Amino acid sequence: GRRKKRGTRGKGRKIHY
RNA sequence: GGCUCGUGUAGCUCAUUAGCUCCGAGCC
Repeated sequence: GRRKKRGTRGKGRKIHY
């Protein structure tokens, strides 16, 4: 919720803050 | 193009930290 909230960049590219 | 990769104080679900989109190194 209220946070970076992203995970992947749209193709399993992930986000890892 | 296209994929992987990756916080980019880049968006949506804003409670939920992952799942989709953006695009740079790489080949060219």
